Amino acid sequence: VTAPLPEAVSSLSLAPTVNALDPWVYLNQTEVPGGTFTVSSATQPGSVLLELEISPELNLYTSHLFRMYAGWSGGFSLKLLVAGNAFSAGKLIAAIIPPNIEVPNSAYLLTGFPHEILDFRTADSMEIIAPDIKNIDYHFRGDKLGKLVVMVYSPLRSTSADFEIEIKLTSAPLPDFKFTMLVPPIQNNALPIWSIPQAPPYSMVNPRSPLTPVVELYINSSYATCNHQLGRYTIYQGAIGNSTFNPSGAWTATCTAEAGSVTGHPNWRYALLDLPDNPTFDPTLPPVPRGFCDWGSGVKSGNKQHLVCFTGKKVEGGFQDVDTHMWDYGDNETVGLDNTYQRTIYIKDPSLEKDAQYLVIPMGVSGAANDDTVQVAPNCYGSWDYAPTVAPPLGEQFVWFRSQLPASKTTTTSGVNSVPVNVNALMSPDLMCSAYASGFPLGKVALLDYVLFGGSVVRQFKLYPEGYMTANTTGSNTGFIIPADGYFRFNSWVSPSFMISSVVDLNL
Amino acid sequence: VTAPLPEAVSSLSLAPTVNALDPWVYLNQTEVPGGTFTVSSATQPGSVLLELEISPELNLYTSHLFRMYAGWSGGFSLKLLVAGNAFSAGKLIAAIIPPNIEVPNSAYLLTGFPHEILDFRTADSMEIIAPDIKNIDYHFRGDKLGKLVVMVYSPLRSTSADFEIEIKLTSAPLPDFKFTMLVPPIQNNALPIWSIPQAPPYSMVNPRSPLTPVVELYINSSYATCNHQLGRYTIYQGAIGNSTFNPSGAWTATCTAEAGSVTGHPNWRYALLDLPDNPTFDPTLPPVPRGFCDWGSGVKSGNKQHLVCFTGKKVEGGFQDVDTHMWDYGDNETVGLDNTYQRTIYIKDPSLEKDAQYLVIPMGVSGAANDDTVQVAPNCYGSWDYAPTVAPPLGEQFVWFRSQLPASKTTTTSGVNSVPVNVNALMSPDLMCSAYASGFPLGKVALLDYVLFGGSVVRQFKLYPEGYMTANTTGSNTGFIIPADGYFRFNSWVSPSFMISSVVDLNL
Amino acid sequence: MESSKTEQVTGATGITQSTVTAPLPEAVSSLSLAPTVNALDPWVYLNQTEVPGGTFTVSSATQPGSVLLELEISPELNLYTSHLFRMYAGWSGGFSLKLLVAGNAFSAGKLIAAIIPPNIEVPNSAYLLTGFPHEILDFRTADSMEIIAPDIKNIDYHFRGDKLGKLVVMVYSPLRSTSADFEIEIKLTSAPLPDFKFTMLVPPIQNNALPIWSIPQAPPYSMVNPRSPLTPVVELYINSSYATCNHQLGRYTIYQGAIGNSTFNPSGAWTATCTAEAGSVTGHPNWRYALLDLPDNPTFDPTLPPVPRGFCDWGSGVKSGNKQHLVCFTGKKVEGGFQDVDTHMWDYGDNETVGLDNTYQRTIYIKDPSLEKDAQYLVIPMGVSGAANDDTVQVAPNCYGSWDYAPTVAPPLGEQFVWFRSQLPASKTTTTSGVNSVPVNVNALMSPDLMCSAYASGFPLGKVALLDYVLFGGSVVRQFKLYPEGYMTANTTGSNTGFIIPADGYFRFNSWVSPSFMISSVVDLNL
Repeated sequence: VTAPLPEAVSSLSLAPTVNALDPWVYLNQTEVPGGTFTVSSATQPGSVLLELEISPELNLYTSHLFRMYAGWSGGFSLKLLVAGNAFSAGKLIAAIIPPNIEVPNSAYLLTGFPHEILDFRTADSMEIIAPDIKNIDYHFRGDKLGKLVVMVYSPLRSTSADFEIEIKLTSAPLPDFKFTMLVPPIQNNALPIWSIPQAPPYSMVNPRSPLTPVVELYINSSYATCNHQLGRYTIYQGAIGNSTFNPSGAWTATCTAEAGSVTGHPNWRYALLDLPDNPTFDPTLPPVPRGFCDWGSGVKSGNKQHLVCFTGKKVEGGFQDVDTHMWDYGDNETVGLDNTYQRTIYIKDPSLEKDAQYLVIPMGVSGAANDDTVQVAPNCYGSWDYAPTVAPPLGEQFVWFRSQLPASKTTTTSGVNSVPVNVNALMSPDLMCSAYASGFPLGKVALLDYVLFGGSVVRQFKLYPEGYMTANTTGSNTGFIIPADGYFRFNSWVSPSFMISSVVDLNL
Repeated sequence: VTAPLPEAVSSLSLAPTVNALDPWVYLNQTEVPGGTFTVSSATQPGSVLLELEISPELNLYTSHLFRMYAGWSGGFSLKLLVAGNAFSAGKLIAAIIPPNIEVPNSAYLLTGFPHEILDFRTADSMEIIAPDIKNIDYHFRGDKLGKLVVMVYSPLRSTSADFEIEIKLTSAPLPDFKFTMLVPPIQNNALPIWSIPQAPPYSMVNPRSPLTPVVELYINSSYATCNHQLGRYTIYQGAIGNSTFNPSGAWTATCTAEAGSVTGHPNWRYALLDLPDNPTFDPTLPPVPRGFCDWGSGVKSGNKQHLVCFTGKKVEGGFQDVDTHMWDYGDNETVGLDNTYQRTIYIKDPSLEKDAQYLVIPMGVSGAANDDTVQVAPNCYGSWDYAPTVAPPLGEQFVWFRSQLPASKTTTTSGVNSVPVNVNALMSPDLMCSAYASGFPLGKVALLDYVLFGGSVVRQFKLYPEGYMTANTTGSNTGFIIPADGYFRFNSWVSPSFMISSVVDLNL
Repeated sequence: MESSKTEQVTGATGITQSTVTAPLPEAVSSLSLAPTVNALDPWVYLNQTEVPGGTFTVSSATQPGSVLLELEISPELNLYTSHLFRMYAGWSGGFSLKLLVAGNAFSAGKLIAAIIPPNIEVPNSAYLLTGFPHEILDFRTADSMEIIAPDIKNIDYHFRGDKLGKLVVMVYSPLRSTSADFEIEIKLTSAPLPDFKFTMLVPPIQNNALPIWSIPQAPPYSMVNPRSPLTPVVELYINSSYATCNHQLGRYTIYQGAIGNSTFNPSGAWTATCTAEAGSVTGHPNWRYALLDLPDNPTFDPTLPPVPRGFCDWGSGVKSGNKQHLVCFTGKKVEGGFQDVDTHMWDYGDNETVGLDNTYQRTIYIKDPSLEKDAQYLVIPMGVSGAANDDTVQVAPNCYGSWDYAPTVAPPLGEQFVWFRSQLPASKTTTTSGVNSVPVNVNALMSPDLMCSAYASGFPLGKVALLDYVLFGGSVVRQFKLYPEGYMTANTTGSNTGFIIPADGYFRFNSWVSPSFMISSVVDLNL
């Protein structure tokens, strides 16, 4: 139980230099970065709660020092802090997986590896030593490493009313741990602490509707999944799908008139979007210009709902008599050419001259459209890289950046009368800016504090590396809104299974 | 000779814990952050070329380690590297100033302090021991420290080649250096390295003209000063003047359209801009909406110069009858209000009602306007801490972010016709985003590389903490342009009077 | 770490644990540079006393990462060393701090305490707090934890004004329990360690804050109302609507005394004079302009206040042409005094223009058709007339310029202000006197009489005063918090705009608490 697998001390005889650590980092324990997780009666047996590579990143002092070195060798001593209670009983399993071996799928295969069983009522203060299984006399960064795995063995049950149990891990290098090679401190390790400069949300741009400031943060019950293409960013990859780092700059686009039309009470003329970055229109590149609108207007109701936009005919060094018309994606009454994110569109123009360039500024929606229709985005098909659809873990809801879009009216028959609507974006580039500097620990999620009334009120959100925020809510409702005073603050790294202690009541 | 002042070894009897260093840190020199400067025959006599506090910030490794500790004690060993040649006649002096002693302004007096003298022709490196002068057991953050001062002892009189000589420093702690009292590694000091993202300029927003992508970088020998109020950001105060971090969100504004008029061949009516951030219009706060517009039509023109904006009537839900009209700041007849960047504005709309809300979108410019007129912003008066006018050091020129503004035309009586024009911005918030995460060392400037053709062409700029970039030029031109392919790269920290080695020759 | 002791609870359904820990070793100064080393009474080392601002409550709502307690290691921790320190110039040595936890075997959660060295920022997350030397408790078994807090310094002994280390306490894991109203209570006690010493006896007159503040038993009705002299204070008041105060007369602060335009003699300074400058403004009657005289600011510079010291801040309204006005005595100045003193209507600045409508300046209205040119006149604010009510008088006119006026203040969320009311008599006239005022009430944030005693005994740095208000011979007691900025707040749960509290008086001092402290007593406004 103390030592599932023996730890073999290396002599470091091949290292050009052996760099010793401060004697005092060996003596005191610190919390493991990302070593916190929670167990609930709803957790299913055989589900992985925590997965850690035995690495200098298990401790924040060695994690900070590791930015300065090229090699390392040695194991760690872990200690388990359990906030249990007198009524609940369960059981956990912790195992060591040697490098180059796949992690099992079920608890009963996990027992094949060196392991040991934890019982919730006796687990507190248990000590486990995690050895490092090494090939060379010492490690170079980028090698494959063994890892510790914690899994539910017997589900949590309670005689009285059920309580959650929160687990913490603390660690310290084992006396044989050592570094080597002393390189400049800009290495690729993720820093144990992330510093976020203060920037209120309303100071951030709304990627899915520029020119309208973020009014407030938003949580809705109905919005269970996101399939957007513009507000998607990722720390590992940057802009995803059709996103851009300058939403306002890429908002405007142009299109060329096309032969033909379709049926409608007025006339529905064709157009074809220009693709400066896809001149040949090959299947492997985006069908539409980067940063263009992705609002949806009905699955098939081309006539009930309409997108609206400024449009003007091309002229040397400018455009002429820009005015507001209706438009929409695809030719309608089709699977791949209706409500689809592709380059074919139609415009509500009585007289559209063939093979002429035209402006297209998405502006706002009109007709019977409402915010619910707007959020659903047109579907994407093909081989080009489009942002995957995402959903929050069960029991959590998305947090959106909300913007309000003014309506547009007209006495003259300019062509349209837009309808006021609200716009939501799941992420904004400004918040991600800081993260690129400091990477995320592998497979870990950032827990952020959002404090509003000068410390009086604090909300807790989880920011995933895929680029969305979630909140744990006892209630689920459509109209809940958080103010935008701002001041995000970083709290700690948590396992993706972690459940936020602070709860937001939405039905009330 | 190398140790004019001996080092006193503290017993550290009052330190709760004594934390040792990795022994290999003592045996390796590294460059001193911000220890680079140049000297030439144009250097003024008696000026201090360099002034460094003796602290853990002199070495890359101790600077990174110091973030983990609360106190320190010990001195440093320094080396000077001179890049002169056989024609460089002159001498240099380096001295050690104890705390609370004022630095004199004559090399003759510096010989009183413990010093060392070197010749500009030396190809080796001169070494000097910089001890830790203190009357306390060890140092906390924020104490008064001894300094190293470098000054010209005998001036450069050869004046045959007349080229700049570049000086660098390297350092390593002395064997008696120690730390104390481990703490979590989070501090508010500037990091010695400023890894910048890979974003090219064309993916950055133009503060003075959103909706138009940045198309190139621009140098013009005529623009000797900048008085803008929008693209102004500083490292130590964030947004300055009337600037904002979401220029697109704050582009639009509203006015009330009060009574009155002014003389003109058409009829122009007055209006007052709404000030949500300054509801009561006190003199201490800005007199215009945050980040609205500072294009500066012209010094005195009613029939030749005009700005054109989209405007519409305020109604429930939104705005009605949005179309392009002329407008301008203040009234042309009187001084101090003609072009003054304040509340009162023209509107060219005969059918403009009384005390009714209206929408404004600066859009473009019309008339006889050109690039030069747009470049100069309206004057600012009052006591609302506006952004001051700035100029580059002699021999350097600004580098601007340049964007193209399409013209809007009309074949009917819509009213206005704009003309093509180009808009320049001093700085973009996107570049400054990462700078705030990694602050600037006090009293230093960042030297940046600009890589264009996969490394075949590299330019060098200086980014001042006041928020502008400059380049070293020799020719004389008014239309030099640079591609926006991008990939800014960080080189090092240099003194504000550093002379860049790479020269942009404008005659090509 | 040093030792641990376990005991069985009565009934044998759990245990309690007492521990002694020294997370950071103590370095004992040799005191070789001290001219004299002065010892303490040996019985002072054996007497644990409660630490000022050393109490807080943990409930299920409290979240980890919020700093519940933060104290400097200094002689101010102990009641007797604080009193002794006034006789000495320097000190040296650490303290033993004891955490007392009222836990139970059928709860859950953890607690963390850490020592912060000088000149280090305090983080806001339990994750980072584990970087410091620390200790962790569990609510199921925690009874008392003793911390040997060291005295971290780089000098032989301390003088007044140095930077000192701190103790910080935070929730490590949230509290849980079957009952929804269970909560843990935490308290701190301290005593100097055996190596603590003083040095260099000096006469006992220092600027420190006395550990105990003695409040005279003068009742509120014996105190003056800064914003309405000549009318005694009649009761204390709480209003839910009044969420902020922008007054400039009843403003006093512990450090720099009077604030904005306030004065220590409100009755004396209640009078002012004007010059009756030319010009006029429209109206059904005829209104006149006058410029207030500024004896303290003879040259009208923007640095100094633009109105007479402690003059008047009623507040008439954002716009009131023929609805609301201020009424005052007025009389033309003659040799030896003034003649024909009678009531007239007046207001601040002009009406239409902004920045002068409701603001502090020399310009004021006069309701005098026969106002002689460039002649001095007397002004006694009296009261209000027209459609004015309590709300209009409550909101004072705005302040502009750079004359370091009194900033607007608001209470912490969940708390409400406590005011001093006063019935302003109404003035009626039957003949052609000219004006007719109406009854109205005036509120003041604070009275100089209460703050007068506090100046003698300053507040400990970073602490507020918790006061007891005894009314019916001790049977009924109310709790208020007195902030250094000069206002009182109470904890409320209901919602009412007319809550009244008698003015029997007898203010009493309870203890020093943190600004974020939550009052145990609650005032129900619905009753």
